[PDB]
Amino acid sequence: QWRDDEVHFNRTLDSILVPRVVGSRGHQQVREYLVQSLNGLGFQTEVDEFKQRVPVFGELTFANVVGTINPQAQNFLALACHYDSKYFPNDPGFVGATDSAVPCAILLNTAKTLGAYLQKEFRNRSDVGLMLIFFDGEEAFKEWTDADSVYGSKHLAAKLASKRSPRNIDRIEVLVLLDLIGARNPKFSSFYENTDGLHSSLVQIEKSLRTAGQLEGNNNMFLSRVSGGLVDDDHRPFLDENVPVLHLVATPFPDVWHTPRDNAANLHWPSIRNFNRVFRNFVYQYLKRHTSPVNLRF
Ligand SMILES: *[C@@H]1O[C@H](CO)[C@@H](O[C@@H]2O[C@H](CO)[C@@H](O)[C@H](O)[C@H]2NC(C)=O)[C@H](O)[C@H]1NC(C)=O
Ligand SMILES: COc1ccc(NC(=S)NCCCn2ccnc2)cc1OC
Ligand SMILES: [Zn+2]
Repeated sequence: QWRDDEVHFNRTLDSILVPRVVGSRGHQQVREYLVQSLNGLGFQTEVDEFKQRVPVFGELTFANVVGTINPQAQNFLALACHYDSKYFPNDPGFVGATDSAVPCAILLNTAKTLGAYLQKEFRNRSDVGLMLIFFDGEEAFKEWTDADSVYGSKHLAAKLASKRSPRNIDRIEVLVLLDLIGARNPKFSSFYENTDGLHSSLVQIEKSLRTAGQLEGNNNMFLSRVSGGLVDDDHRPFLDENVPVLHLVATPFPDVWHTPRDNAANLHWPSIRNFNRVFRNFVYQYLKRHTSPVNLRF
């Protein structure tokens, strides 16, 4: 029943798909664009801004952007991406199309396509709300290590853990983190036993949409298997606080990952479209079905 809005998606992606290393002009423009976009989609918007010294550049100002609908709800579904792009000395024009402009565009477009629900009937409840989290400073400035990585996520997890209104971080039922989406024929495996039921939901929704003739082409992206390895990402500081994670990161990685080829020209629209159809229904169904607190901390 939920229709595509590809005009919105495209125009959103165009607005984000600019060089946006933390501290750059493009990063500032994207931050402002995210905040404006969230406000216009009906979210209560907050920015978690902070300074931190990193390799190469010294002190930089980071800002996570968080939008919430039903901020006084008991629990939250949280959907996330990173909005910074990776600094490359020899590639100042790097735009990280899959990493993670498309992921961020997907979250905003999910909010757009379900707007008739999110901005109306969904507001009339106290059991669940929706959080969209745009992490800053996911990328290493010199070399990915536990230290040089995920600066925004580290800060936001600490912030959410340090507040009570139970701890704010504890009201997050699951962190659904989208990364490395946009390439052709992506494959998503379940990383964690505790969110396998949610993964199974994605699989079932994709099967159902295919049977209804609603998917483009012949690939299925949601695999019914547990992945044998893990991908380090923005959810690490949330694991550290026992938050359940559904990690929607394609493996294998896009061919273009961390190369000058991670651009608009190498995106695969039919895959993006299929992702959006499954994902928007997954989010709607999670919210629609919710009654009691979902407790996947096991
Ligand atoms: C959203 O953007 C994509 C990418 O530019 C558009 O897909 C292109 O559409 C034109 C017209 O059909 C084709 O000639 C190109 O081959 C497509 N390019 C790619 C990379 O797929 C799509 O049309 C846009 N959607 C809307 C609604 O404007
Ligand atoms: C080249 O293929 C891979 C390379 C590395 C890893 N493993 C990890 S733990 N990477 C951390 C990625 C952090 N990140 C996310 C977005 N931008 C940076 C897995 C790969 O294939 C499964
Ligand atoms: Zn990256």
